[PDB]
Amino acid sequence: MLEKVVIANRGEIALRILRACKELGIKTVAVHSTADRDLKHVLLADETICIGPAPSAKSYLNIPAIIAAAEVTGADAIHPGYGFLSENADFAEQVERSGFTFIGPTADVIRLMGDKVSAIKAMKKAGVPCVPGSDNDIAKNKEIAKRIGYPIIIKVVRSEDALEEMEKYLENPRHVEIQVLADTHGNAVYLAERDCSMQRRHQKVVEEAPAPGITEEVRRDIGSRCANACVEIGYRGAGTFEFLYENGEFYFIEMNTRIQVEHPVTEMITGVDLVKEQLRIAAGLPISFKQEDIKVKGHAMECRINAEDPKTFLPSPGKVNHLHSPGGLGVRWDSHVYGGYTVPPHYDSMIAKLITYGDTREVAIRRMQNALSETIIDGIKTNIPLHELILEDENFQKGGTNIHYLEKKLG
Amino acid sequence: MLEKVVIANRGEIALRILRACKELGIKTVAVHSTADRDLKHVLLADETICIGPAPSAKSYLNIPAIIAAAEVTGADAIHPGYGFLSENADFAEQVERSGFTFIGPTADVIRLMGDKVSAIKAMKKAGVPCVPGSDNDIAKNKEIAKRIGYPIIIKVVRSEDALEEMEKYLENPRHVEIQVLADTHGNAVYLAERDCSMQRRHQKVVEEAPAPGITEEVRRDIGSRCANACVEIGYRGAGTFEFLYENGEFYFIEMNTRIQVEHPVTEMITGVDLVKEQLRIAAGLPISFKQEDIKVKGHAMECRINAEDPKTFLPSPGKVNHLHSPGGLGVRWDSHVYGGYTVPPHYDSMIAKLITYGDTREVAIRRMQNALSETIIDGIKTNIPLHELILEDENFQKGGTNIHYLEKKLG
Repeated sequence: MLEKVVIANRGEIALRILRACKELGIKTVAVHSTADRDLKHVLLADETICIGPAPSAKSYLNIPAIIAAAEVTGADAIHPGYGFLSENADFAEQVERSGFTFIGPTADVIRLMGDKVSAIKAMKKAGVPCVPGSDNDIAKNKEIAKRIGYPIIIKVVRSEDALEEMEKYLENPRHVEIQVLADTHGNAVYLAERDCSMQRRHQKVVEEAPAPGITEEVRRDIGSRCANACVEIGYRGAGTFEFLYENGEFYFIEMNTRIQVEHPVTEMITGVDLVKEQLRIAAGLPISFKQEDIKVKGHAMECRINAEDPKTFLPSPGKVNHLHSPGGLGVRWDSHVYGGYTVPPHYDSMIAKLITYGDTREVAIRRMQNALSETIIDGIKTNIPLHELILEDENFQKGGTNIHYLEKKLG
Repeated sequence: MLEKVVIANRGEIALRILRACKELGIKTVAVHSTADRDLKHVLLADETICIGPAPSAKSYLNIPAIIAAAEVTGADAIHPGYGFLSENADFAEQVERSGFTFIGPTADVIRLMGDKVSAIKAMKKAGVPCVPGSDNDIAKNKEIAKRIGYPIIIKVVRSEDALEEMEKYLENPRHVEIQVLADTHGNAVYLAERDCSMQRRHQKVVEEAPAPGITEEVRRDIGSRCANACVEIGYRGAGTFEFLYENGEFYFIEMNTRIQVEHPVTEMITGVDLVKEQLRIAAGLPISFKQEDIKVKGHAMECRINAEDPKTFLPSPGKVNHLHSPGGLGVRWDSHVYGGYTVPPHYDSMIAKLITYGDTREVAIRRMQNALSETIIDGIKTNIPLHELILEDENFQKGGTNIHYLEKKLG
């Protein structure tokens, strides 16, 4: 089975992956750019290989160099984390053709769900609810616009005298997404859902689980459709079905065929280790539990702590002169940052994920607020003040705010 | 109810208490010595009051100064943490006589269980199993020694020709202790048990929960005896019944009428917040759950990280130039220490409690091992190397090692 894994990523997720590997007794190979020699996980890894200069294009997206790292170290498998090459089918193809195990889905499946149109077709076939849509003549597309109902969106049109160069545009939906696992033994489970509606420019800021308002009955319906879809398309590994959720109905928008940034909130409420399940599934093992073993308990929240100006959102690279990370009951800290570490300019601005858990949503929120106040990151700016503004927002406290709320609120 | 609490303690437990207070919206008053002005919880507290110079005798054991802090701030209650004045009945008496709520048991009960002899009498009456014992004439005490069976121990005698100036001496018992809560509504629950057998000079080093080998059936018997004992003696608050456990039988040795250092392992396996329950019980509320709501899930471990030489055990006070604390799934960090903090000489050597949780004992242990390797405390010596030696000990990994094992092993 898996004895040595190349961690084809960086920052917090690479550390997350390294931790799962070490727990399972799996040797680690940290591939890194010249700028990431000081990454925590690189310093912790069993073997390190520099795969290029600082720019992503030349390092973490360098398909030949990463595969060569797998070859010279005699690794068995490659974990792509999220972002970078994790949903690149050519990379997954290349990895399997070179005789290594890609920790994720098969290339064919990545490519199927890598194209918005062919994804939606596969989902509709599978019985997963989709945005009503078109499924270049004037009267025709005026007819389909009319059937679907304005406003629509060519890929936003609000009237038919402006139909120009579809599917239903939902004005005020939430972002509710379903976590799944599928294995090579024909099993597929759903691990409740996450609400990630607090976004700026479609980039998530705060996530939570479960999603407020979602009953178990609704959870089992939309969840089982997602599990069956996994089986129909021959899915393998961890994945997320993302939906727009409005007036009680779900509408598919994307499957992330990979682990997601916000996976920890789901871990907290179900007791599942999603990265370990990834590794076990990749090695050929079945999912370590059955659907009936999964019971949502309590509530969890995640704040993405970024090195950026909290109003301006301009990155804030630099040396962290002092880090103090929070702790105590119900507080989890996923971060590669350490006192004296320099946050580089070349990649994303995420420096930590602060995750809280409580027996209720109210407790998870208060716990997040107290954890944030204890947190100190000196030397650079962070978005902690933004998190604090969100958490004390009366509408957020009520719950169920839609995907446009944050931008609206910041005005 | 409780609106303002004086935290009559320091270091990690004072921070633990402050966190629980803040979650409940309770104002905090940090009483501190002149040496503890820089304690994390002091820096976080709503109000601070210096109660004396560095020596404990003059500050944290200064009964009049602590009560005066409660008075001038208009506090409602005083939480004594563990150690210091937490099991001092005169202090509890004084606190209640001055009109403040003591967060713990009544004075009369503290004093009852504050005397080994009267404690054992109350336990025997209650139906809690005790060490067979005497319950100054020669032939008499030779007779009782004979009844009890050598070896015995005057408070160690192995033969009767050496009977000189009792109870059964257990050669190789484990330390297994039962967590309880009792409230002012007549309820008392038990929260499974902890094994704290890894000790040096009777000072605990590693704790775990549940205790290996203990069946649920055995748990319910010894647990329910402990709960009933609570009711019989009119117990209030959190408390622990400590037992020596050998060849399948429990023998009472002490009740700690207070919160315990190692409470977090129990929190991890039951989902209970023990410090919050303390505060709620003190305010007059019932325990927030029933016995039937408590189900042991998974396994947890705690390592007491001390500023001391790992072989020599001599304290190692000094400036922490760099702290890096571990995290990730199943890792909890309870500590007041921060980068740049100076560990003083005047108090205990504990600087952090590293707590791990997993679905099994094996996972909790591996998780602890990985967390310890990530942990960096530069500028002073710690006992981390000792923890690492314990965790990789084949006997510890099997589980069930007795209270003498650690000292034996270190030879």
